[PDB]
Amino acid sequence: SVPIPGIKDISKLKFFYGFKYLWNPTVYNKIFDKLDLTKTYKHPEELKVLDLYPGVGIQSAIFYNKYCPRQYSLLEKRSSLYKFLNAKFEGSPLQILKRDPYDWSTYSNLIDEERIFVPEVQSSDHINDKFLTVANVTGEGSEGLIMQWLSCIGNKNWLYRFGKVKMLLWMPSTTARKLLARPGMHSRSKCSVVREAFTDTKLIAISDANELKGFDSQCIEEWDPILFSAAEIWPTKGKPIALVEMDPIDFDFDVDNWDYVTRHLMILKRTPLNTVMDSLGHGGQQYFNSRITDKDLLKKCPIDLTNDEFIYLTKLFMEWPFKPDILMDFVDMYQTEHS
Amino acid sequence: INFFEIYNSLPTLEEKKAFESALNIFNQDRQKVLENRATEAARERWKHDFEEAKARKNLNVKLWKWYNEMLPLVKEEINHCRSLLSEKLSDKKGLNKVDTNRLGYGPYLTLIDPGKMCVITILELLKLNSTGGVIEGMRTARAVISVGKAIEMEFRSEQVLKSESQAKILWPQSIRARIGSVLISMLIQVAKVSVQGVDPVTKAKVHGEAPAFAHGYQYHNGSKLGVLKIHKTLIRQLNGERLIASVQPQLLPMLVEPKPWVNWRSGGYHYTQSTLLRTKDSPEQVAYLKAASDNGDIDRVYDGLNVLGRTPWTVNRKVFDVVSQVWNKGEGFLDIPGAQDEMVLPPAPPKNSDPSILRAWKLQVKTIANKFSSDRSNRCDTNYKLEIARAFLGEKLYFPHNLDFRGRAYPLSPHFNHLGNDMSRGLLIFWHGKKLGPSGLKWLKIHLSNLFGFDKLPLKDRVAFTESHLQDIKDSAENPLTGDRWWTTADKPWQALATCFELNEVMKMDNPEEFISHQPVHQDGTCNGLQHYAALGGDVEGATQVNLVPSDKPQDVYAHVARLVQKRLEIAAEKGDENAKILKDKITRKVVKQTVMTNVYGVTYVGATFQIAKQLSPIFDDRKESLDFSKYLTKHVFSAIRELFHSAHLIQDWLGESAKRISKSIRLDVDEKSFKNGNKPDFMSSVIWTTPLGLPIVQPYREESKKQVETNLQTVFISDPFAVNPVNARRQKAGLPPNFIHSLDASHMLLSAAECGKQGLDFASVHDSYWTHASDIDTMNVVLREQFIKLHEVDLVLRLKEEFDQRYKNYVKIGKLKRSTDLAQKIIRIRKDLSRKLGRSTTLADEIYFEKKRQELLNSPLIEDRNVGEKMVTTVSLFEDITDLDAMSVLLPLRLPEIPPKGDFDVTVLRNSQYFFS
DNA sequence: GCATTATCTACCGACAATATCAATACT
DNA sequence: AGTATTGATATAAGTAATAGATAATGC
Ligand SMILES: Nc1nc2c(ncn2[C@@H]2O[C@H](COP(=O)(O)OP(=O)(O)OP(=O)(O)O)[C@@H](O)[C@H]2O)c(=O)[nH]1
Ligand SMILES: Nc1nc2c(ncn2[C@@H]2O[C@H](COP(=O)(O)OP(=O)(O)OP(=O)(O)O)[C@@H](O)[C@H]2O)c(=O)[nH]1
Ligand SMILES: [Mg+2]
Repeated sequence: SVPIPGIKDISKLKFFYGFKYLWNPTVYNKIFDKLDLTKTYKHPEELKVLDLYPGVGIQSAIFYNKYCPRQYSLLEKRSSLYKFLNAKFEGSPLQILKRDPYDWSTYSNLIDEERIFVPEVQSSDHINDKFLTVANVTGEGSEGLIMQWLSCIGNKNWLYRFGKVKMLLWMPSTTARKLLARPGMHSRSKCSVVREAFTDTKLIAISDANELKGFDSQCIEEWDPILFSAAEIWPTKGKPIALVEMDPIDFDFDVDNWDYVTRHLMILKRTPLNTVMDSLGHGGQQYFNSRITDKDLLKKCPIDLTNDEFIYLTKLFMEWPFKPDILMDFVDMYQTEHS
Repeated sequence: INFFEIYNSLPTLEEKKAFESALNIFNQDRQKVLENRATEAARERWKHDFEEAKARKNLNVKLWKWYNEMLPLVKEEINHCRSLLSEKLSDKKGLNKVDTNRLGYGPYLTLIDPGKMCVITILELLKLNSTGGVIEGMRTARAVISVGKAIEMEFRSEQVLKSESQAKILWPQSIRARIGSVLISMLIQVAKVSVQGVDPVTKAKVHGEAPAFAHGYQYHNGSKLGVLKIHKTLIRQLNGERLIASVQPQLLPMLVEPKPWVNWRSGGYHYTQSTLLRTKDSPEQVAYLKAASDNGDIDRVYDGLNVLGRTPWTVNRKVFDVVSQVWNKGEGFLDIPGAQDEMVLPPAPPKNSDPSILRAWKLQVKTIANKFSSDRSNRCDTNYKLEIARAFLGEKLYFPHNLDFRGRAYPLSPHFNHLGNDMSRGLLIFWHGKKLGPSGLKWLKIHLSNLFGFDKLPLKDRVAFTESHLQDIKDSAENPLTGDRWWTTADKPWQALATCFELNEVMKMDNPEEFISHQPVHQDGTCNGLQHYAALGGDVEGATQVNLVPSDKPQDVYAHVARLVQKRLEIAAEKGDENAKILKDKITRKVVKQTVMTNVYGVTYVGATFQIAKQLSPIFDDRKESLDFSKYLTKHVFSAIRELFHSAHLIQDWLGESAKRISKSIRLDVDEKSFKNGNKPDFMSSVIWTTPLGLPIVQPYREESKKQVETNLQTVFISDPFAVNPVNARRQKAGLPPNFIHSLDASHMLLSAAECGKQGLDFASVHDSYWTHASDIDTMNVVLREQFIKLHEVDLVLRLKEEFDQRYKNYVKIGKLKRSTDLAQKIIRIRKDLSRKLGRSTTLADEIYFEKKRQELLNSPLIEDRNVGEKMVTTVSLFEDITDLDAMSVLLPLRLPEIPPKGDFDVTVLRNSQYFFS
């Protein structure tokens, strides 16, 4: 029904702003069959999907063709792609909004002030059935945005105050490798810990055969991503991309203290825990040595620690009588002029 | 004994001079003792306080505990190094410390006494507090570098003392760091402090011992930052009553006449040697300064520095009493923040709030923390000054000076000097006292009117102001505290207090002309930076607007801009605007001063916004995080002054274009052989010119060549001083317009200082502000006008253009031209010539190298040899036929633009203008 | 060829990223 | 066979932060 853009049409756009988009309908059909959205959204007729950085908009056309949700809103402001979106999707149920997803205000200015797109709030015990988020942040510049949203999952403030909102994210293969790194791997870092604590992310598709060697060998077995090649994505002058299905899970820990402890433990990610806890405060090594009976945990490096152990160390930190002020952990340099 | 009390009691100048000479001969020994055996005094004070506290100031007790406990570890560490050096060779050693590390810093530890090393490291760590931007600590690299440099300075003072008593050259920064790292790594484990904590669960208060310092990391915008942090207990100890002897400066003011400047590396302190220039980062500045000092081109710089240095000061007495009474009160005063224990933070917003709200709250918390720390720093610095002036009360002290790379003079004593804030300027007077005479009384009245913010009115108005407020002067001078405190309303209170003191003593007498007054009287240049542009381009309107031409009333540029912005806002606020109504009457010459000042220096929009935002807070027209008014105000300021300074902007743009062209030039010698890194070469030519006083000015802006060197704590990211790097083409174009004018101002100050010193006055200068006795103001003013006329009588823009032309003769730029343009076409024919003789296609490096030898051929003394070389036509030599160079890639000559036209302005006419300096 | 997008720094005055790791270089 | 530099990449996450210079790129 909806006129899907073709290769002969998306080839005329001059500027893509570093983003890469997939345009082969066969790969989208395979992906949407693998996702199996029908086993979680019982009634797509009552579904609202917010699509961020649509770009060419081929995914939106296919998604609307297969399911026909009641509201499908595209947020795009980049002029070169906005012209194409406006011209191609004229006289269509899809509504295009000329706002920039980067800004924090726009969401509020579009959901609360003027009620253009108001979703349906649900409880925090099941995946929301009236709200889906689809995002394409592929450029190397727009990597902090993923982390900001991933922390907003923990804060339950940006779009996750409605519940456990599911997101389908297109992101560079390096970001996927960093996020989906199991403990002990070379790519382990603080973003992996955040993904472990807040999300249950499953890799769906990846646009390179060799990039699978970086990922965990075992976990791929449980996923079996839809492998394709870099010939079905138009701006081939970039890096391999990947698709992930993110959905929040419940947790019970102090977010701020856990954040502080993980941030200050993952700096020295390869030094053993025998002497890395001395950096969490004045005389922290002795206190943490006194309160950890088992000498086995004091042997594992922070790159080998599972999020449960991080929560345990956070709990130890919170009961420390002499814990430092985590609020004043910043450098003021432009602000400070010393006489 | 307070010698200043004796000096004033003597009847005649003969006895005073005899006493002063004997006093200098006596004070030589005191200075010699002070410079060399100062740290032993701190050790003695620590030990004494510990013994007194043990028999029956808490900071002094702890310091001896650490130093006496750190000392055993240093004696063990040095012994291990000597064992490895005792054996000549050992091939197989553990990579940890003995293999290379203890061999690396082994010799450098053995030099000085271990107790001295402990004292230096403790003092250096305790001095570096809240520096580098760490909230309650310091940056690790700066700490270790400072410790190493202090160790080296102690070694060279001991060495010179031994050499002059019995009868590498400079440590690399890869060695200075390791010594500091070792010492600090010992001190971290040695130090202990007692802390009180509250249990979170059972709420039971407990005590404990925790290390005083700790080492951690922090992140700013995706980059780690190793930091050293101090326990809060030490911090709250460092804000107590007073700190008598624990941290004493190593570079405090002299007791005798300073060593006169006779060479670029000899002068100032007796046992300590200081370089003329402060900028020790670059070696090229050192090379050029050595070259200019060898011949002797900078005798006038020496004369000015010598005149500035040898002015004797003495600490004010009554003002010190008043400050001591205010400090003991323990409450916040005019500028002393007062002892605050716990700071205040607003309640945190609910975590469900929009992320923008949380970000704004975090910004507010950051702002509040900077104020509380900035206030604590101010209080601690005031306490330190009150310490320094305490031991120097009734003493003769001299301030030697040196220069930055442009020429501005700065005292060597960093903490207590006359360049400090208002309070520091208040605690200093002149030892030599002059009778007021017929003019000193009037000039002192004008000085008080100046300090009270009313220095924009004619002289008669200022004298009338002071004569009217004589009653308040006496009231505030009799009882400064528990009175009406009229001196607190002044713009500069801690100097108006001393002025009121002196005026009260004068008016309690019957003959003003017999009083001896030690109070310095300032004379600050009005719009000095624009005065130099007015005198440079010869603009008559600009000269009128900056009080150059003779006049009757003071004129200024900043008040004009303030009025323009005020009427702009008033028009805007009358048409329904909301922010303009608030700022309708809050615009004064102080708010819009630095933006108008630095417009002709190249200030950016964000820099201007932060300038005006910083200026708003003292009048609290808004709060600290209400910076959104500043954006509006800066937009209006730029719009208002878009079409004001046109003669100045021409010189600014000429200097900018010249710097941009120089920064992209290549000389023929440097491109001797292609580096093979790429077809494009590196640019290594900086901007260099000479002061009208002969001093050379080299801009030290080059790309960074930092690297990570391992230490015992971490791996510090430091630079290589000896490395030469391509110039920073961004900072060479941005620093010339300010650097040239500041060098001009410094040269004028040096000339005036030298002449005034020859004429016998007591002189002391602060950039554009020149101080002297109340009875010497007329002579000083005549000298100012005469020296400004001497400086600016010769054309300086044209002289700079000629100097650049004769300094960058054989320099080549790289550009582009059309492949079909006939001028560019002919080079392609030359590009075809090398295909046979050289055997390969002509390239950029080869084309440049061709002209290198031809310059030798041209300058061959033989006329026959000149004909051999001069006949050749190179690619560069094509452009010599024409001159219109403005309208592939081709080499081009380095041609600098034409100087802006000079107006018809006579510089001598200002010699009768009495508002040029006031 | 010009035109839209990308990168970078913030007027001057002496003061500042670090750990982990492949990868080859080289005793 | 062995260590030893040496260069490269990630780090946090609206850098205070926005406007103008300057490099870069595509058809
Ligand atoms: N580049 C630069 N130079 C400054 C700055 N502040 C002061 N100066 C220079 O230092 C001089 C000191 O002058 P001030 O007495 O502070 O001010 P002024 O411009 O003379 O104006 P008045 O307040 O009327 O005396 C100025 O004339 C400038 O040459 C600044 O922020 N940037
Ligand atoms: N080079 C330079 N000098 C500055 C700068 N800011 C302040 N100064 C100097 O610091 C000195 C102290 O400034 P103020 O606290 O305002 O005292 P002041 O000299 O009497 O100036 P006013 O109070 O405005 O009359 C000035 O004389 C300036 O020369 C700056 O940004 N650059
Ligand atoms: Mg001035």
